[PDB]
Amino acid sequence: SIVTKSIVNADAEARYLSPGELDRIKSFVTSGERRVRIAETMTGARERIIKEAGNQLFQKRPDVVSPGGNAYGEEMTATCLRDLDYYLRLITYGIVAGDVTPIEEIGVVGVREMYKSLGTPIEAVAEGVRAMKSVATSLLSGEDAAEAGAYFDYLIGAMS
Amino acid sequence: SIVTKSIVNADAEARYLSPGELDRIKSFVTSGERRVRIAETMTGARERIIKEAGNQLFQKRPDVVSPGGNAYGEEMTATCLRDLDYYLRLITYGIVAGDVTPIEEIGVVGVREMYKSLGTPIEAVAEGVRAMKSVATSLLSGEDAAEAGAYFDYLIGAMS
Amino acid sequence: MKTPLTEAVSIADSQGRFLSSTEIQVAFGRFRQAKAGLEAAKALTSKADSLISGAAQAVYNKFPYTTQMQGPNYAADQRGKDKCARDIGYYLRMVTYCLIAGGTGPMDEYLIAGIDEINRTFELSPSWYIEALKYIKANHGLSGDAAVEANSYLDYAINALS
Amino acid sequence: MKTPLTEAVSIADSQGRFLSSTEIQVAFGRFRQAKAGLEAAKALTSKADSLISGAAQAVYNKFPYTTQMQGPNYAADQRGKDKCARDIGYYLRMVTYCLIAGGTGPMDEYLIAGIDEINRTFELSPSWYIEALKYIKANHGLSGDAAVEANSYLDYAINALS
Amino acid sequence: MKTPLTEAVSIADSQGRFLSSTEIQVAFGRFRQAKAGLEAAKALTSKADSLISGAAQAVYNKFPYTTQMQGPNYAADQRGKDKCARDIGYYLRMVTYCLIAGGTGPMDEYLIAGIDEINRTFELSPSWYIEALKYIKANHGLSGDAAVEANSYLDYAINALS
Amino acid sequence: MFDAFTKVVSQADTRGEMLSTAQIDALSQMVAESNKRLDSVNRITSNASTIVSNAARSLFAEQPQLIAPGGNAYTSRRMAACLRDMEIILRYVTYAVFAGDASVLEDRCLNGLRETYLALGTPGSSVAVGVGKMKEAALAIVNDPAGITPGDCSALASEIAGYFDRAAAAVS
Amino acid sequence: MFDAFTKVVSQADTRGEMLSTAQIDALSQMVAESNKRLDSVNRITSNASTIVSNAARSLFAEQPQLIAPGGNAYTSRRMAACLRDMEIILRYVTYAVFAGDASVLEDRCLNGLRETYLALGTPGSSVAVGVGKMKEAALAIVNDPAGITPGDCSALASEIAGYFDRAAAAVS
Amino acid sequence: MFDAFTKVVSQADTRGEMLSTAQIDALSQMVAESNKRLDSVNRITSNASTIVSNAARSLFAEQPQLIAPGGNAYTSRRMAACLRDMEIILRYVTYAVFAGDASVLEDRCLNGLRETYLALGTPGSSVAVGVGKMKEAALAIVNDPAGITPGDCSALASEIAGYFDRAAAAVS
Amino acid sequence: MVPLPLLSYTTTSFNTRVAGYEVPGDEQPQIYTAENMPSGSEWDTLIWAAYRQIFSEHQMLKSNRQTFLESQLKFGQITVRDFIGGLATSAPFLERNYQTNSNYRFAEMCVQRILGRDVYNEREKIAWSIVIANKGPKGFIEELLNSDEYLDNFGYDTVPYQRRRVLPQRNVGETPFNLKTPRYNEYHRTQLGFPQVIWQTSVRRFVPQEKQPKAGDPANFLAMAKQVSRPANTVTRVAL
Ligand SMILES: *[C@H](C)[C@H]1/C(=C/c2[nH]c(/C=C3N=C(/C=C4\NC(=O)C(CC)=C4C)C(C)=C\3CCC(=O)O)c(CCC(=O)O)c2C)NC(=O)[C@@H]1C
Ligand SMILES: *[C@H](C)[C@H]1/C(=C/c2[nH]c(/C=C3N=C(/C=C4\NC(=O)C(CC)=C4C)C(C)=C\3CCC(=O)O)c(CCC(=O)O)c2C)NC(=O)[C@@H]1C
Ligand SMILES: *[C@H](C)[C@H]1/C(=C/c2[nH]c(/C=C3N=C(/C=C4\NC(=O)C(CC)=C4C)C(C)=C\3CCC(=O)O)c(CCC(=O)O)c2C)NC(=O)[C@@H]1C
Ligand SMILES: *[C@H](C)[C@H]1/C(=C/c2[nH]c(/C=C3N=C(/C=C4\NC(=O)C(CC)=C4C)C(C)=C\3CCC(=O)O)c(CCC(=O)O)c2C)NC(=O)[C@@H]1C
Ligand SMILES: *[C@H](C)[C@H]1/C(=C/c2[nH]c(/C=C3N=C(/C=C4\NC(=O)C(CC)=C4C)C(C)=C\3CCC(=O)O)c(CCC(=O)O)c2C)NC(=O)[C@@H]1C
Ligand SMILES: CCC1=C(C)/C(=C/C2=NC(=C\c3[nH]c(/C=C4\NC(=O)[C@H](C)[C@H]4CC)c(C)c3CCC(=O)O)/C(CCC(=O)O)=C2C)NC1=O
Ligand SMILES: CCC1=C(C)/C(=C/C2=NC(=C\c3[nH]c(/C=C4\NC(=O)[C@H](C)[C@H]4CC)c(C)c3CCC(=O)O)/C(CCC(=O)O)=C2C)NC1=O
Ligand SMILES: CCC1=C(C)/C(=C/C2=NC(=C\c3[nH]c(/C=C4\NC(=O)[C@H](C)[C@H]4CC)c(C)c3CCC(=O)O)/C(CCC(=O)O)=C2C)NC1=O
Ligand SMILES: CCC1=C(C)/C(=C/C2=NC(=C\c3[nH]c(/C=C4\NC(=O)[C@H](C)[C@H]4CC)c(C)c3CCC(=O)O)/C(CCC(=O)O)=C2C)NC1=O
Ligand SMILES: CCC1=C(C)/C(=C/C2=NC(=C\c3[nH]c(/C=C4\NC(=O)[C@H](C)[C@H]4CC)c(C)c3CCC(=O)O)/C(CCC(=O)O)=C2C)NC1=O
Repeated sequence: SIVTKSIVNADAEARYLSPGELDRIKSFVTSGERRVRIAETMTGARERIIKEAGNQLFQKRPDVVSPGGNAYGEEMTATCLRDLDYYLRLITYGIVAGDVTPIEEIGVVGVREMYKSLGTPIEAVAEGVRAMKSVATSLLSGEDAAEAGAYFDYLIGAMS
Repeated sequence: SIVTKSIVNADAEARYLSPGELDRIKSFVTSGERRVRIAETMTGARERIIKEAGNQLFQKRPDVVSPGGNAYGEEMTATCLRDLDYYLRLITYGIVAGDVTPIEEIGVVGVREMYKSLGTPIEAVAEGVRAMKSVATSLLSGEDAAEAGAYFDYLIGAMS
Repeated sequence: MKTPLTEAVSIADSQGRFLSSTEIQVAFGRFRQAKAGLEAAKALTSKADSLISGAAQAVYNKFPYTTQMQGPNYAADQRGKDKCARDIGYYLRMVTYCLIAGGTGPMDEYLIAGIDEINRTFELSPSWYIEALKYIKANHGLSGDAAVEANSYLDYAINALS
Repeated sequence: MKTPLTEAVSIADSQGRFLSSTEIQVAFGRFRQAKAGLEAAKALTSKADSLISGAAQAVYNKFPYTTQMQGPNYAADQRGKDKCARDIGYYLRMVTYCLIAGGTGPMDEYLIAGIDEINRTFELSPSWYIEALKYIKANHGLSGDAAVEANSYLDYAINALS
Repeated sequence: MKTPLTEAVSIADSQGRFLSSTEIQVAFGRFRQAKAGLEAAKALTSKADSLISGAAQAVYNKFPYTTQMQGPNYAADQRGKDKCARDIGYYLRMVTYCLIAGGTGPMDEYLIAGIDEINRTFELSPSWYIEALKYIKANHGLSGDAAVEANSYLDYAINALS
Repeated sequence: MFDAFTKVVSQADTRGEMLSTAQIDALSQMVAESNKRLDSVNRITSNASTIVSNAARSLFAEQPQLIAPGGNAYTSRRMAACLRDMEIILRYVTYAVFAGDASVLEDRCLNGLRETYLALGTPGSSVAVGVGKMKEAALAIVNDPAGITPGDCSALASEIAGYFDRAAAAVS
Repeated sequence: MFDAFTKVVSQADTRGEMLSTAQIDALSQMVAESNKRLDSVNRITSNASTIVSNAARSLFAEQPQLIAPGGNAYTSRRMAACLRDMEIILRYVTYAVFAGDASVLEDRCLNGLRETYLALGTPGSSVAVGVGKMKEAALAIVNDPAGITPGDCSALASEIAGYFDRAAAAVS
Repeated sequence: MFDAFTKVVSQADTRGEMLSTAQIDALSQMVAESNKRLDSVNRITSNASTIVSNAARSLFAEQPQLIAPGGNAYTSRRMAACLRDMEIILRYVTYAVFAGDASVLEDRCLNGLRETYLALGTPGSSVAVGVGKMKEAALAIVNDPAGITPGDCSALASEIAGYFDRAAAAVS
Repeated sequence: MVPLPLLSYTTTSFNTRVAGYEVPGDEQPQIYTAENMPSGSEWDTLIWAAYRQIFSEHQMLKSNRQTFLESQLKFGQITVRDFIGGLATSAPFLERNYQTNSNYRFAEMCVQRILGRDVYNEREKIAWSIVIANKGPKGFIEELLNSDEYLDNFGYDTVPYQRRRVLPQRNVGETPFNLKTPRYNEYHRTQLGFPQVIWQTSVRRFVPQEKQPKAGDPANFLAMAKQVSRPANTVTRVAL
């Protein structure tokens, strides 16, 4: 969360919480009611966004659908669609968390090793989540979509 | 098994193994080729056993179909056969071990509370394994129904 | 469910008014009816099984072809006789229900409302049920005004059949 | 009177529009139908009397009780046989009328619309007429597409009966 | 979507009955129509671009004022000609769609239903489209019964226009 | 829409058997006390306008916020609708104690009127208190003797107070 | 409410171009086999009352709880409504295989009747099994060539079983 | 369905007192400027067909995807329905600025048409931009002087732009 | 007694309130009118359509048939409107549809069947429910058949139908009212007590997390075969 980093960076110098750090915690909890209402609406529209963003990958990068590519056939593209269900579920974890360290524990911190080991193109994974933001911005009002859209764009440069 | 009941009865006197008792391990191994042929034949029609024997249970016990009893709809009767699939898994676990101690440590040792606290009576599950008993003899031969039927009535004795 | 108190409430509700002396006249009349009708329904409950078997035997007697020809609509096999005498007992139970309820409502809601299309789809002649109801109304063995209104309900079932 | 040209005019009238190519497609199809159907109706007109007697004899054969029991609904006496074979000829004449008209309209207006309540009031089993229509559709002796649509009309009468 | 099979299903559904021989007459007629109409639609697909340009040039020829006066409704500039020939190709594509569908349904749902208010709001004379459809029905170059029913669809569009 | 007799008939049909004897003795006692039940009903019915006027006045003496401007029953039209709602509730109570079953009272009022009073902004508390006061006055009007032969009025006080409490709780 | 031809027309209009040639060869083969589609449709239609009576006959032999008192199809009125529901489903199957598209079957039954059977308390499982048995009997009645020229009904057994499985799954 | 005067009357009745003096001076100034409100309303009304045609003219120049095949306003019938929807919105704007209250515009369009455009698949963004452009052109047509005595129309440009922005935001 | 006016309610956006610039097609409801002097068979189709509209298909039983109302209609003694009023006030309709519903749901059902449209909002159901309570179900049906909305759309001689169910560009319209509003809701279903979700269709532990349906996004697979040419040949590209 946001207090998870703010404890630890205040911990390792044996300091208490300095009031430059508390005011972003006090700003976080008044913004907590907004980010819950963000994090329902992505999960309320969860079924309609997983086949929409996956269809948006398949026109811009159809090479992975093609035989010889990794996501070939209906069965391998079925597990190359959940694979995307986690990365929507992880982003709506971090939206209600305030910070991005739930995604840094589950999503990214070994993903350059395993997608090298699985043979899937990691750049096309970031093309899907870049498509997944642009459909997720359509459902939400823009002043809340600017909040959630930074959590998407964290992950875009994280994969590539 | 015989062997893990052989050794745990030899630690209770802290001696070696009795040589007449070593023949019941040697009789356990040489009579093992026909025992695992029973177990795959129950496994090969485990849905054909269950979808038949479930139907003759409900004509015998109409309380669990007419509303007012314990398990109903699709939402609990599928869980009711989820119990009977576990017990059928225990018998084919018990046949390859030769004894009932895989059924003892897994599936009968706490049965008189986990249905007693869960609202359902005991004796209809004891009528369910009897429903499973009649269709287990009919798939097998004469002597194979005698050995495999010797594990079904152990389930009746611990429950009811 | 055409029972007298229910239809009195329906009249007073559709008129939009309170209850008047008319519904109380309906009520002392209904209690007068029920004061014998409940005991007559108990007596029919007592004689029910023998009446059902006698009606089934009279139906097999007047229509002997139904016992002979092969056909799932006919009671040649045993399951036809089980289902057959089951619907005999159905008719008798609806007669007792209308005797308790005080109106033709229960038979009208449980039997009459679809019986024509059922006998059309299933190749059941309604004359079989007419013969059975005639045997029941001959052999129920009641007496007096209870017997007359029991015969009224059975004749109503007959007229609804054919 | 559900005949194709009549219902095409009804469609164009209820829509409030002129005739389109749809009704002309209906028309070249209807003329294609009538080009064999009129000769098939003439052939049924030729074989009609023997078909009526054969259907009546098959009905007496499958249901022998109707010749035996006394009853004005049954054809035990001679007037029952006259009236009976009269309604056999009625059914066959309606089949020929629907063959000429090109639709199920004439049987739907002359036979079907009240047949259920008539058989209910008169204690006539419709299975007798089903047996007779089955004998007619077995023994009409036509061939080809005319035979298939003749069997279509007779099967329609059977499904309307039971 | 007034196509013959769709409207046959609508008739049988609104009547509440099964399909009869009437709809099968409609069907053998519809297949008779489509057996030439599909090839005629392919031939119109082949000649489509030259027909569109010829219709646009004939429309500019008969109404020369539209090329001259400044106005966004008139095709004086180039964007008027692009949009103009686009709706020429729209009309021709709807003609081919009705040739495939076998009824006036596609033009009735895609063109006709709002064309009057659109030409009212946009200051488009429908006589321009009448001239273009007349040039198309003169110059489509088909022959026989396919040509007659193609002219039928185009004349239907003309009568729907004015 | 059920009687007492149709209730026993539906229960006996759901059982699938004939009516048992003890239910028939219960229905015989019901047929003996059904007139009982309904003389009681008739003296309840004859004073209905006095009952609703005394209930409303007692209520509007008790909660003057409803009469106050901006109150829910303040406007003359709304106040007439208020008295109409109360009279309707009393009428369906009299119907339910006529037929001897609460299913008519349930069917005609209860399932919808709670949501109606929520959607209207009607306070359910005041009309609940008004139905309670109307029921108390109704039993008080029914129970007194004035030229009528002595009878076992009691239980039927039980049933009438049951119907009124069911109405007041379904209103909420 | 779509044909085969109107389906190709709507797809070609959404594409915005003319109809491609391979779709026209497909529609030519459809026009060649559309009568073939039809022969099964007419022999399916002529035996419809026998189909629904045999389907209910096997279903109520199979699940006697529906005939049992308290069952959903127990009452004579409800049993007639049951046969009416089945006959309606068979009729819309015949309509969909007439027009050659499942959109009529979707439009007329599917989207509402699942919620209808939930709200009514109708068990969707029994009517699903009944539609499955009715469809099995319908293909079994259609596939037998009695007094019919020798042809190929392969793909149309495919299509009819598709329509019946769509109906049975939309019922659930 | 409220006026300005009925709005003050409903507020004064919810207060429960008479109308205060400052509200009466405000309503006197409203009665002085109500003609001012509406001569412009008349110059807004007289050019309505030009307004909706120029609005659709700029909108379909701006978003050619709607005119493109497969677009929401592509079909001739749908395009006529599009112009009808726009003309309806302009008419209810003129009604609301006639009565001087936004409650008529709310009542007649707003609460349902957002859900209607969601259910239809209509893009709310394009019609929102079209109502915004139509409102900009409407104030631009209203504000110019061509033979009319000069006056300060500052609060009525304020009110008309308020009504148009309320319509565009309720559409979304 | 001063007549209490109908309670005011707000209108919603519906397809029936706008002008339809539509060409007649297969989705248009068949209009059954008595104005065209119907043949003896057309009278039976009109009567059948009126029963289907007011009762639903499942309630077209021989026992529910109003033979006296049908003979009055066929003789021209009553209008099609009066026939619809007679059906909606009939004993079988009140027993099956009025007694099994609340006044709110009965009002919604009558608006859908008689006016051929949906209810605008919950407040319209409340506004009609008080008419049912004050005048009974008969006086409510008469007030609905006397509405300007009924007269303007159907007159005296037309059988009511579901108005504008399908839009001309959509293969899927609104749900038919007979499927949307069945005879009774969940509330009366719970009062009747019993349904026996008799039989299963088992399977042994097999799901947890899979979105199987690729369905629509695929597929292209046009494919291509690629040739070979020299690397040295400036194909690679040299800026400057
Ligand atoms: C079915 C023949 C009988 C029956 C079954 C029933 N069970 C439940 C709930 C549970 N059943 C189990 C059963 C087992 N758990 C085990 O660990 C083992 C050994 C491996 C067995 C055999 C358990 C744990 C539960 C709790 C739920 C779960 O599995 O997660 C129900 C539902 C009860 C409810 O109220 O929901 C039913 C109906 N009951 C009967 O009536 C039949 C006699
Ligand atoms: C050249 C043929 C003549 C001409 C045409 C013209 N039309 C428009 C504008 C529109 N035309 C349509 C017509 C259709 N749209 C459809 O979807 C279909 C069926 C598939 C038809 C027939 C519509 C809806 C418009 C308005 C859309 C738009 O404005 O682009 C123009 C452009 C003029 C304009 O701004 O409105 C032109 C030039 N005009 C001529 O001068 C020729 C005689
Ligand atoms: C027998 C297969 C199963 C069954 C049937 C059943 N259905 C009903 C009641 C209704 N069924 C419908 C269904 C439709 N109406 C339509 O208009 C259409 C499409 C055109 C369909 C599919 C509706 C609306 C009702 C309620 C209104 C009515 O008259 O019929 C019942 C009766 C329920 C009742 O209480 O009357 C029955 C018995 N139910 C079963 O038990 C079988 C599983
Ligand atoms: C299908 C399960 C079986 C089958 C059918 C089959 N039919 C044909 C051809 C024709 N069938 C008809 C039938 C009719 N035409 C009509 O107008 C009517 C009245 C409504 C009927 C009943 C006709 C006329 C044809 C073609 C023309 C003709 O026969 O004169 C074929 C082959 C030809 C074709 O594809 O149409 C087949 C195969 N054959 C089987 O083996 C199946 C078991
Ligand atoms: C053009 C600005 C945008 C657009 C318009 C559009 N609307 C429709 C269809 C409907 N619009 C309504 C809206 C109303 N109906 C009302 O009664 C009122 C208030 C009094 C409003 C605001 C309704 C009910 C419909 C559907 C029924 C109908 O005939 O019109 C369409 C057509 C959709 C169709 O499939 O026919 C269009 C094109 N859509 C756009 O593309 C622009 C963004
Ligand atoms: C409670 C009111 C009620 C009635 C009346 C009722 C009748 C009824 N009788 C039926 C069948 C039957 N009805 C009969 C009856 C007879 N056939 C004969 O030959 C004899 C003359 C007569 C014996 C009385 C038989 C044998 C069947 C089974 C035939 C069948 O498959 O449909 C069926 C079809 C159900 C089934 O197939 O099992 C119904 C619904 N159901 C009801 O719920
Ligand atoms: C044009 C279409 C048409 C049909 C179908 C028709 C049938 C018809 N058959 C009738 C009687 C009859 N129907 C039958 C028929 C039979 N009974 C049997 O036993 C045989 C199995 C079968 C011989 C086919 C008989 C014998 C009567 C006279 C019985 C009677 O008094 O009602 C009656 C009553 C009239 C009367 O009593 O004379 C009608 C209306 N009428 C029509 O106008
Ligand atoms: C047959 C069963 C039935 C019931 C129960 C029913 C209630 C009902 N009460 C209503 C209004 C009302 N009901 C009340 C009653 C009250 N509000 C209060 O302040 C008090 C707490 C309470 C007096 C006891 C009032 C004041 C209104 C008027 C609301 C309004 O007109 O704005 C309305 C709105 C439409 C209208 O009256 O004219 C309905 C539908 N309608 C029915 O058809
Ligand atoms: C609709 C017109 C009408 C009325 C009004 C009516 C009333 C009525 N009440 C009766 C009895 C009675 N009514 C009561 C009522 C009561 N006794 C008490 O002490 C209680 C306080 C009170 C009930 C709250 C009693 C106790 C009887 C005794 C007889 C019986 O059980 O019916 C009887 C029996 C027959 C008779 O009295 O001649 C009649 C007539 N009958 C009618 O036809
Ligand atoms: C229903 C038929 C009808 C109309 C149309 C009408 C209009 C009208 N507008 C007037 C005034 C006026 N109208 C305006 C309007 C404006 N000035 C601006 O600069 C703004 C841009 C614009 C408002 C947006 C102004 C400023 C006046 C000055 C006089 C006054 O306050 O009424 C007057 C005063 C009397 C007169 O002019 O003879 C008339 C008659 N009177 C009628 O009986």
